[PDB]
Amino acid sequence: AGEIVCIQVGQAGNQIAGAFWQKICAEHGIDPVNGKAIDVVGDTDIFFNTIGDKYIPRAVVVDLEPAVVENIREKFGTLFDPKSIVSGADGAGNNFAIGFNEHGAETLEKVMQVVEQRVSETESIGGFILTHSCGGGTGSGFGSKILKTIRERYPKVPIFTFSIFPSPKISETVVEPYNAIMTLSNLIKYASCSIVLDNEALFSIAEKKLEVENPSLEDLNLIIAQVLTNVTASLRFSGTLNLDLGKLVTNLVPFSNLHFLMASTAPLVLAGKESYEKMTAKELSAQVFGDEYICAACKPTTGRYLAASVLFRGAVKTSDVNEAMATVKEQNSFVNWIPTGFKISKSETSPKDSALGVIMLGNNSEIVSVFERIGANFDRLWSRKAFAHWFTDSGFEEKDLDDARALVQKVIDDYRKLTEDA
Amino acid sequence: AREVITIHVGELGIQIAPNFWKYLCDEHNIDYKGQEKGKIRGVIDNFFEKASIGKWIPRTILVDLGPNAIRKVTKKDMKDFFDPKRCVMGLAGDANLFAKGYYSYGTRFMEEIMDKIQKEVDQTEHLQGFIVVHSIGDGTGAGLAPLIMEAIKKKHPKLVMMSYSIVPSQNMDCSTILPYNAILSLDKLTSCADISMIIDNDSIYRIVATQGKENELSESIFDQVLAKALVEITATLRFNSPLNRSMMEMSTNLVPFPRNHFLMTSMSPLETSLTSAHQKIETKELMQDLIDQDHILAPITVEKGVFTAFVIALRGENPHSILQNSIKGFGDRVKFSEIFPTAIKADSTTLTDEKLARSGITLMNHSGVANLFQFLLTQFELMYDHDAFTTWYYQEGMQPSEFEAAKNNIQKLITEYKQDEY
Ligand SMILES: Nc1nc2c(ncn2[C@@H]2O[C@H](COP(=O)(O)OP(=O)(O)OP(=O)(O)O)[C@@H](O)[C@H]2O)c(=O)[nH]1
Repeated sequence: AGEIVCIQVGQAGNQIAGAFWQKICAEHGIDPVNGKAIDVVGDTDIFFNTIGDKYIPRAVVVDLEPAVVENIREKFGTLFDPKSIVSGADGAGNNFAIGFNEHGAETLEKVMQVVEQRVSETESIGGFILTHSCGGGTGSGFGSKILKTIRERYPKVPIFTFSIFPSPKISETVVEPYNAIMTLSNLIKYASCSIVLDNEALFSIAEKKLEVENPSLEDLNLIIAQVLTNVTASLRFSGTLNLDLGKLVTNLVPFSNLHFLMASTAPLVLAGKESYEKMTAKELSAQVFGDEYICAACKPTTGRYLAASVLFRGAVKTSDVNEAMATVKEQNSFVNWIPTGFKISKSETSPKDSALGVIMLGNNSEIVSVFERIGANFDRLWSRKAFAHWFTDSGFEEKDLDDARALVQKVIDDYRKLTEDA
Repeated sequence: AREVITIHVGELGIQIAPNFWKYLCDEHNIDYKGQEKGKIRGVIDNFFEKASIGKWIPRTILVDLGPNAIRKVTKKDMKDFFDPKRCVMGLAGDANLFAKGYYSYGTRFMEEIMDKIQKEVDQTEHLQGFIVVHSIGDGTGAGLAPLIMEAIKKKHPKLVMMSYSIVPSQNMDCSTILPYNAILSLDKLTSCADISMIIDNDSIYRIVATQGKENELSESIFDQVLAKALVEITATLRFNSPLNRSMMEMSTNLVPFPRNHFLMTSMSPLETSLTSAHQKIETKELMQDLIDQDHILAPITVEKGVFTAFVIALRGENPHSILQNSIKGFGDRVKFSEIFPTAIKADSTTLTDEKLARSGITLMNHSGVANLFQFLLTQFELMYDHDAFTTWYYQEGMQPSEFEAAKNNIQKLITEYKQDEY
C-alpha cells in the first residue's frame, strides 16, 4: 500500500522521466536495460510492479505524436513495457488549446484505461505523479486535461506534479505566455502539490555550477533528473521521517491553493565521476538553501518560508545536521504561525554519485516570481488580443482565459499577502 | 487472576509492542514464541493467555490503518507471537490526520475492532481493565485510540481503562500538524480514560543528548525506553504487590479528582543503548534519581508546582527504613496541594531481572502536566488562528466547531491543574 502511479506527458515529460527511471533503477538494484533484479534494495514496490524477476516501472507513457511514444523503444527500450505506450491521430502541438480540446475522445480514453489498469494492479494508491512541460503543446494541453480527469475520477488521491516552466532563452515559440497560464490555472485547481522547476534557473545552474558553456536541452534534463530522483527518494528508501505522498501534502501545504513548491539539490555532477572527497553538512546545507542552486528562477533568501523539508541522504552525524540546520534557521526567515513546519530527516542510503547529498523542498513566498513573469509576458500579448481567434476556434473563449488569469493572480496575491508579516 | 487486555494502536503502539512483549516474556520465563522454559514466575495469566498445551499467547490486539507497522512486527521483529487473527490492518495511511482515524476512515473498522476485542474478553473470567498504547499527535493513533476507548467503555463500563499516550519528539518522525492532532486527541482522552499517562519523547531525547549519546539515537533507543516504562508501570499488576494490585486501585491511588487524570512518570535506571553499566545503585540513590529532573520523562521539574498524588513503586530489595528516611529529603521539593491531605506512598515488589540489583518508577499526578498541555495549546492556537493546515481536516468531516471545542476543553483543563497551586 502507498504505491505510486507515474504519468509522463509530452516530450519533455518522457525525456525527463526516462532519465528518472534510469536513476531509480540503479538505486534499487534493478538493471534498467531489462528490469532484471541485480540485488534489489529499498522499497522497490512503491514504484515498480513485479512479475517473475522483472521490475516493471508503473509508468503511463503519453503523447499525441505517434513517434514520440513509439520511439521510446529505442531510447529506453524494455524499461517501459508497450502496454503503457499511448498516442494517436497525427499528433498535435504548440498550442494549449489544441492539446486540451483536440486530442481525440479516443486518445484520452486510452490514457485513462491505462491509468486504471496501473491502478487496479496496485494494492492501494498513495498518489499520482505527473511529469510534464508547462508550455508547448501536448505537455500543457493534454497533460492538463489528464490532470483534471484523474482528480475527477479519484477525488481523494493526492496528485503531485513536476512541471517545467518555459524560458525565452530556449524557445522562440512565443505563444507560450498563453499556454503557461492556462496550464498554471489547472495546476492551481487540481494538483495537490507541484514542484515548480523552470528552465531559466536550470539554465543558469548549468552555466555556473556544472560549468557548461552553452547548456543543451540534455543538461537541463540532467539536473532535473537529479532533482526528481532525490526528491522522490524520501518516499522510497527508508528514512527517519516515514513519509508518503499524502504525508508530504499534509506537511508542506498549509493552505489549499498555495501548494507550489520550490526544490533545490546539491551536489550536482555533470554526468560523470566529477564527485570528490566529502562535503560537510554545513557547506552542503548552505548550498541547498542558497539562491544559486534553486531550480526555479526565484531568490528565496529574500522571502519567507511557510514550510520546508530537508533530506540528508548519506552518512551524516546527527550533531552536524543539527548545527547546520540551526544556521539555516537563523539566516532564512520563516513564518511564525507555524511553530513547526521545518522538518529535517535523513536516510542511510546515499545517491549513486556521492557520499552525501541534500534535498530541500519548500514553500517560499518568492516562488511567485515565476508566476509574475508569466503574467507580465501574458499581459503584453493579451491586452492586444495577440492571438484571439486561434484560440477562439480551438474551443476556448476569452472568458476562460480570463478566468485562468484571475485564478493565477489570486494565488500570487495570496502568497504576497499571506506572508507579509508573522 | 484479574486480567488485562492490551491494545496497540498506530505507529508507536505497534513499534513498541515487540520490545514490550519481549521484556514481559523474559520476566516470566516465556521463551519469546510463547514456549515455556524453566518455571513460570509471576501472575502470568494477567497478560498471557493459555494455549491448549504449554504455549503462552500475548493477550493483544494490533491496530494500524497503514499496513507497515504490523507487517514488520509480525514478519521481522517477533514471529509466531502476535497472531494475525488478532491484527486489524487497513490499507491506507492517515496522512498524519486526526480526522482519518476518528471520522472518515478508521470508523469503518470499528465493527472489526470491537469484534476482535470481544473475542479477547470472552476468553477471560475476570477482566480488570484495558490498556491502550498509542501515539498522540499521529493521526492513526490520535484518531483511533480514543475512538476505540470510547467504544469499549460504553460496553464494559465497570472496567478501568488506562492509556499510555506518547508525545512525539521533534527530532523524530513528527508531522507539521502535531499540535492539532495532539489537542484534538487530548480532548477525547479527557472524557474516556480513567488513567492516562503521558510520556514525552522530547525528554527522552534531551536526557540522552545530555549524556553525550545523541548520535546513537534511533528508533530502537526510543522504543527500548518506552517499552521499559510500560513494563515497570504495569509490573505491580503482575506480582503480589503491596501498592497497586489492580487497575482499580491505581485509579483510587492516582486520581482523586476524576477529570485530572493525566499522569507524569519517572524511571531509574534509564539504559541508553543498554550500555549504561548501572552496576550498583544504592537504595538511597534510587530514590534521589526518581525525584531528580534528569530521570523524569516529561518537561517538568519536581521543584515546581504541586502534587496531588505520588506513588513510588520500587523493585528489588528496598528496606523500608531507608525509604522512610530518604523521603524526608524531599521536604523542600515534594509539596502537595492543600486540597488533598495525602502522603507519598512507597513500597516494593520483586525483580526477576538479574542485571539490576534494584530499580524503580514513580507515578506522579502533578500540575506540571499543564505545561506540556499549554505548550501544545499555544501552538494550536497560533496555527489555528490563521487556518494553517485546517483545510485538510475540514474535508474529512471535521466541522470547525470541533476545533473550537477542543481548544476550550484543554484551556479549561490547564486552568484547573494550575489552580491547584493557588
Ligand atoms: N528543461 C527541459 N525543458 C524542455 C525539455 N524538452 C522540452 N523542453 C521545453 O518545454 C517546451 C517544449 O514543450 P514540449 O513538451 O516539447 O511540447 P510537446 O508537449 O512535446 O508537444 P509539442 O508542443 O507538439 O512539441 C520548450 O520550452 C522546451 O524547451 C527538456 O528536456 N528539458
